[PDB]
Amino acid sequence: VNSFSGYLKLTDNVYIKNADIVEEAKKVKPTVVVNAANVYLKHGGGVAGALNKATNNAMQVESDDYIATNGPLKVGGSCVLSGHNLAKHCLHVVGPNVNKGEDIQLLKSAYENFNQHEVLLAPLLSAGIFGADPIHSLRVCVDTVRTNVYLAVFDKNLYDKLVSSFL
Ligand SMILES: C[C@H]1CCC(=O)N1Nc1ncnc2[nH]c3cc(F)ccc3c12
Ligand SMILES: [Cl-]
Repeated sequence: VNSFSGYLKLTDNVYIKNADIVEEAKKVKPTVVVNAANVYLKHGGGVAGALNKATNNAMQVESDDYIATNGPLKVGGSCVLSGHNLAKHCLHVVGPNVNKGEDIQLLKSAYENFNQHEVLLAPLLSAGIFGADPIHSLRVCVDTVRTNVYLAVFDKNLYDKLVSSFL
């Protein structure tokens, strides 16, 4: 048992809710919140801008030190950093950005990072400003992640479409 509340169960291990991931994280304080990161950990907008804003820019300060030491992430890759006031840890995962021409095939590799964590609160990778089809992202999530994932979908119209079209 865990404290995630109000989720619809899609599969044995995937759950979904119409929610603002920032407010969800602040309420639950999960072990892991997933950020929709880019390879530079520049948290300017979308989910990343919102998570970073909620940390009062502490996420960005930590991220800049990470990049200065390690260089950029790979598309499809991830790193574990602090969750600050939102979670114990933040798993920064880079899904392909279709608006940059990145290979959508890398979305499966991106979701594989979730399997290193038993339970996660996460957005749909490559959705939103990353330009992929969220219906597709949900399908890849369900067919790739084997650990327990609680998906937060900000947009109510999208949430309803994702549920109603789910196979
Ligand atoms: C990933 C895409 C897929 C459909 C959707 O709603 N997306 N975004 C979110 N998903 C969950 N929580 C969020 N909080 C946010 C705060 C922001 F400033 C901007 C975006 C989000 C957001
Ligand atoms: Cl977004």
